[PDB]
Amino acid sequence: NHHLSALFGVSSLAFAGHMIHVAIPAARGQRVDWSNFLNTLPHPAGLAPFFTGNWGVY
Amino acid sequence: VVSGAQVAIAFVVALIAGIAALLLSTALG
Amino acid sequence: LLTPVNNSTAIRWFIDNLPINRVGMDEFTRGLEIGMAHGYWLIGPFALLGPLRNTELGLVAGLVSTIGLLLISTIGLSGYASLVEDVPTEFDRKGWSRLAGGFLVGGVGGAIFAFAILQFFPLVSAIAR
Amino acid sequence: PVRVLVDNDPVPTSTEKWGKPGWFERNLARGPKTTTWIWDLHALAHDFETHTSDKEEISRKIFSAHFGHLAVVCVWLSGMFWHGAYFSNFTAWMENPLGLKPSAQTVWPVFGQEILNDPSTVAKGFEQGGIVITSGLFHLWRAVGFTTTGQLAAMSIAMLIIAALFLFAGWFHYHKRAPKLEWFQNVESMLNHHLAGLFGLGSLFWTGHLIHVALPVKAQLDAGIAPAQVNPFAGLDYGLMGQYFPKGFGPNGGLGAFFTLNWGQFTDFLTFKGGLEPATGALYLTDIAHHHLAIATLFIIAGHMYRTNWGIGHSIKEMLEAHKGPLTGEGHRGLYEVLTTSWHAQLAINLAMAGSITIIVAHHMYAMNPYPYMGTDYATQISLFTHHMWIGGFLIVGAGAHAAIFMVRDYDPVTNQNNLLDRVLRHRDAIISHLNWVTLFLGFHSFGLYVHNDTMQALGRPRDMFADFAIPLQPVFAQWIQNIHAAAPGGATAPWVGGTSPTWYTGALSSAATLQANQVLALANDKISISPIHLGTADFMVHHIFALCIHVTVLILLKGVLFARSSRLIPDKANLGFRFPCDGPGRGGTCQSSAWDHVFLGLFWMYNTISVVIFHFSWKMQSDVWGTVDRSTGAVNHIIGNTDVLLGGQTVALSQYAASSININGWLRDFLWAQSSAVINSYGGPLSAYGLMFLGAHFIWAFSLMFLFSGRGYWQELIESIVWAHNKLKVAPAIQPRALSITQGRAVGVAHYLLGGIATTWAFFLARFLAL
Amino acid sequence: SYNVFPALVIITTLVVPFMAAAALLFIIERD
Amino acid sequence: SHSVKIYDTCIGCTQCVRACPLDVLEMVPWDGNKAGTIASSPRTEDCVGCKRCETACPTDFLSIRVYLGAETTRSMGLAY
Amino acid sequence: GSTPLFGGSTGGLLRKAQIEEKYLIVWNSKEEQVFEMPTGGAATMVAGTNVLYLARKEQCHALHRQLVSTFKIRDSKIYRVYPNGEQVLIFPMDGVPSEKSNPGREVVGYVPRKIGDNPNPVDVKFTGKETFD
Ligand code: CLA
Ligand SMILES: CC1=C(/C=C/C(C)=C/C=C/C(C)=C/C=C/C=C(C)/C=C/C=C(C)/C=C/C2=C(C)CCCC2(C)C)C(C)(C)CCC1
Ligand SMILES: CC1=C(/C=C/C(C)=C/C=C/C(C)=C/C=C/C=C(C)/C=C/C=C(C)/C=C/C2=C(C)CCCC2(C)C)C(C)(C)CCC1
Ligand SMILES: CC(C)=CCC/C(C)=C\CC/C(C)=C\CC/C(C)=C/CC1=C(C)C(=O)c2ccccc2C1=O
Ligand code: SF4
Ligand code: SF4
Repeated sequence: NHHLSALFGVSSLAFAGHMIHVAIPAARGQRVDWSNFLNTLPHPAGLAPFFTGNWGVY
Repeated sequence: VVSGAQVAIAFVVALIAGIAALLLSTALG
Repeated sequence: LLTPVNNSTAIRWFIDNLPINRVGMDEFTRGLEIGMAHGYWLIGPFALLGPLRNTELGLVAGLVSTIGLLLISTIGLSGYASLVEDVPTEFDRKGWSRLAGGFLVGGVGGAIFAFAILQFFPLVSAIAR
Repeated sequence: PVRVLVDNDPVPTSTEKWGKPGWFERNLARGPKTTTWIWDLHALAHDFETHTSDKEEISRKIFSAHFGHLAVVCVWLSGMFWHGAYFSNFTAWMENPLGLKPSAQTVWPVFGQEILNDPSTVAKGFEQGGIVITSGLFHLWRAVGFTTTGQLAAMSIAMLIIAALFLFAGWFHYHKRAPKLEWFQNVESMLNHHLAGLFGLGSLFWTGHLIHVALPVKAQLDAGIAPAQVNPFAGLDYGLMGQYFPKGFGPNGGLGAFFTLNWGQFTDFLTFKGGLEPATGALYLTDIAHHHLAIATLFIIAGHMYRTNWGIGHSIKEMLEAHKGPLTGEGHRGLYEVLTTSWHAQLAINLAMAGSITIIVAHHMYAMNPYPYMGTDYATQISLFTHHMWIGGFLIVGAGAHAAIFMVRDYDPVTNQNNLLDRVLRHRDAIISHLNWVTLFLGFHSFGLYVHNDTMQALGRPRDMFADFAIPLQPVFAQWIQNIHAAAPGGATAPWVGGTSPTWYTGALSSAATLQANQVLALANDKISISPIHLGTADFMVHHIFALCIHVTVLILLKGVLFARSSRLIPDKANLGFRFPCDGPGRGGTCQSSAWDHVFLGLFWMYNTISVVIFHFSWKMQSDVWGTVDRSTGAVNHIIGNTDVLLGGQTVALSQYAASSININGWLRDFLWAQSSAVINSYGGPLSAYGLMFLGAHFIWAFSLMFLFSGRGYWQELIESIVWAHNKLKVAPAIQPRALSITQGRAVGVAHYLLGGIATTWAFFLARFLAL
Repeated sequence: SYNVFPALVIITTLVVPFMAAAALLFIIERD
Repeated sequence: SHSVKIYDTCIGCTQCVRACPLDVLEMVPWDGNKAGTIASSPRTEDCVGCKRCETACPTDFLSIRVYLGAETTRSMGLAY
Repeated sequence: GSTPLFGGSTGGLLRKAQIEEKYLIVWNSKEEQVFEMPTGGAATMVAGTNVLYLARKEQCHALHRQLVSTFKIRDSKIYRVYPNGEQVLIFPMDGVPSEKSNPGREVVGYVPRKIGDNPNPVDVKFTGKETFD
């Protein structure tokens, strides 16, 4: 239960977090690092489409 | 660049990993 | 009192196999290894921070400086060795005396060897040029 | 379980005991036979534990004595407001805080001492002038909103009422309603009330003064209204509050914004600025108000942590018993019993903290000046730093004394079995020998650098020195910390902090010599309030001197605590007490082996410590920070001004601290000899009292050495021949003259050594900075 | 006219004090 | 070892014997005082010279006297 | 008997206790109870015979003073232990305490005069004889 959910699942979820917050903006030419990632939206609508189920905005 | 201060910092971090490895390897034997 | 600093196993193995404690050594060879270790590193502060450090004879001055420091240290150790009287083999009077002789030979030798490395380290890359 | 147990009228209020001094202790109650009795009376008078074994009676005396001390402080504060009200130029200083020197002590004209009244304090209302004061009281009173001397007089009267209230409660809670012992042991209730009530509501009520008095008074003085015309109740009128603070006191109403949690309206008068206001050189008052509001919230919150009478909260005893490990035995078990049954254990902690906080106050006040225009009052800045450095050093030594008194008097082996206290005692030889080593390391590798530099300079070898112009020892860790804090306001880790102290901004410079006017904070009198403080080789060297002096002072005081009860020398030292001269000339000689004698020796090393700190502060600020700016060149002219280091001879320009403080001859010539010219030339003018105090303190210091260097057996034999001459002429007294005891002779010596040495520097500092 | 013997300074101020200290050590520590 | 001498002014109060942290001293029977006893110093090789015995002695000028003599390991109070 | 319960300290025996002399203090205890070590720290005495090795006689006599004043334990015995292994009883010597007078002791250190009748130092000049003879 722990290796599937956390060691595989959460680690993969965290990597999707790295790709969306850091690696995809770097490919766009936008430098996101520790000094600015708290104040940099990975998407302009940020987290409002996620909780309301309107997921196609992403 | 990696300045000379950062090389020295890296060897201090490596020394701490070295004593940690020393603790583990004697507890294992 | 029994502490983790007093009781670590590969710390105990290391100290037990330093040449002052290592089983099977003669006190001369004990002193020889100790001197070679100390004389090697001792030239470093003398050569790099001494008064002639910015001239071309700075290494030679640091070498003769280190030999002077080891000779005075040996006077204390050889004098200690003549006066101990206390315990058997390594703390024998002759035992400490052979250590004092080995220390000076190794010490001067360690400084000369460290001198030669610092004076001729360009040679280790001389093949490429 | 938290109740109030009080015995009613336990002690009758009568003057019968005043006819018999020394009634409280069994040796002294037999009356004087020798002069030793006279000194014994004073030394034992506040040692309440020698007077009785009843712990409850000791706790009652302490509680009542605390009210008497608070009444003394309030009388002292009442006097400060009185002398500000009636014997000061506060009215003229309020109109010109940068042009007139503050004075609140004027001198009667007999024997010619009215020479101590000086012009540059003479103004209207204060015709004769007076002594320039360096306590900073005028800057504090102006900051908290005092505009007139009639307001200071009402504050003087209020402090006398608080004093008479405090003094009455000391009579009340000793002679009328004295609490029982279990009332004092309610430390969870005491911490709840002192955190939430004293510190929490004290800060919250002070925020209310800051919001409704200090902020609108400053708003009126910044508008240009003269302080005689300033309405002090202007912060109580909501309409007049509206014009200074349009958002916080607006149509979007003030208390309406509070209860709807619309606190963003309040950013008019509550900010997060951080830095100093460029006109006053001081912190923003809206920052100070938000500070006290934020720490009031945290302190009121902190005062609900401990369990009293409603189930919830922490039990300290169960918390201490849980924090134990394998490396530390039984851990913090028994420390609850120590700290609730030993007044000395609590005093040792609370003196250690109060002394350390007072030192933090000294550092934080110069660098983050809270009071407008005080940063250009250099004699005030020097005095306040030095005063709180001395107070903090004395209290830390007292922490060492009462930790030792705890070990002699209140330590119990049954309470401390394999706990933290028991395990420290079981390796006291390991602690002290390592502390012995590190003081020797620090002393060789810090003071020896100065001696190296003295010798290299004398031998004509300046390239062999430890200096910025030679072999550098850069303090790279402190420069790194300065870089972090320079970048932090507006940067990533404090994005909405608008500034910080200007001392951090040393990025961007490699010496104080190359300082331009845009980097410094100068006021309208063109004097520098504060600047970036460059740290170089000289600051590396003097900081390891600081580390030496602190570690030796720790070594002496901790050796006194850890060996208070026993040593390999004296195995039953605890039976001799805290304060005994020796155990005789045997065992080689055991003079000064008591824990008291470590406090005696620790006072000199505290003296040595604080003397270096304040000498460092004085020279470094004069050479690297303070001075004048020129409106041409953007040039920073420090008070001292830029030595040229020869070296080649291609001259190298450094600040005088960086060029000269790296050896002892520089400290002797450029600091002590050069800056004493004010105090030794002060005669015939108004600083002549400082010249007299400078000479008189040298005398007292020298006089102390008679006591420190000699022994009482000489003096007792000398008294014998003198008592013979009084015996011969029927003038011998019944109270037989004795030489001072061995311990008292040490105490007299260290008191006069400290008094003479500290007052010398006081006269030196104040004559230096009030003359230039 | 600068008449010094540097080797006499080295011998009399460095060498024979260290040797006198060694000699004095043998005197005070023997037996 | 220090010399601990007892003079004939001893009143046999035993206060020096109780004061001594090394058990150097003891009371033997005597006839020179009303107590019938006098301090004695049989074990002065343990005497450290602390003079606690002299401090406890009540007679004007004292009946017990410690003379600091040759120093030993015992008399210097060394645990090493 | 056995050692008191003590976790060890740095204030105990040194190489003198291996090469010159150490000291042994023996006492009986009726109750297991906590006492302060003269070395520094707290130990617990067993309910039985207690033996403790100490560096000096003064440390042994200090513990005996603590055992009398605090715990009413009277019967403490102190031995001097030599490095070959010999024990010599040194306290109490004759079984009777030192403060109580005992017929059978010899008077040692007695000078049959008051202290102000000692001879002058000029009288004993050029001899090892002292004025306290
Ligand atoms: C909150 C602070 C505080 C409190 C309540 C105490 C309380 C106590 N201390 Mg502690 N102590 C403190 C801080 C404190 N101390 C500090 C800061 C130090 C370092 C200096 C000490 C160091 C210390 C020692 C070494 C000793 C004590 C002792 C005591 C106890 C008895 C005091 C007494 O009766 O002496 C009587 C007081 C006097 C006779 C007056 C003192 C006068 C001083 C020495 C000189 C004043 C000169 C002045 C500064 C300048 C005047 C010059 C001018 C007139 C020309 C009492 C428990 C004693 C004790 O045995 O505890 C059980 C003891 O031996 N304290
Ligand atoms: C192991 C080792 C070591 C060690 C060594 C040692 C052990 C040493 C010793 C040392 C010593 C052993 C020293 C000695 C010294 C001595 C001296 C320093 C002396 C002095 C003297 C004096 C000062 C004199 C005085 C006097 C007298 C006595 C009498 C007459 C008069 C007079 C005054 C002259 C080393 C480091 C090498 C390293 C390796 C290993
Ligand atoms: C890091 C580390 C470490 C180390 C440290 C150290 C401190 C080291 C040092 C080292 C050293 C310090 C080294 C040295 C070396 C030396 C040598 C290598 C020498 C040689 C010499 C020689 C070869 C000589 C010869 C001679 C001559 C010349 C002449 C006479 C004779 C003779 C033979 C003597 C350890 C392991 C602990 C651990 C891990 C980590
Ligand atoms: C209101 C007022 C002030 C009235 C006057 C009060 C009346 C009547 C007499 C005043 C006596 C006073 C105040 C002091 C004399 C103290 C004294 C016997 C000093 C000699 C002495 C010296 C010089 C040391 O170095 C020394 C060192 C170590 C141990 C002991 C000593 C020692 O004992
Ligand atoms: S000199 Fe003074 S302090 Fe030292 S042992 Fe003798 S009486 Fe005690
Ligand atoms: S000097 Fe000390 S050890 Fe010697 S007999 Fe007197 S009290 Fe005992």
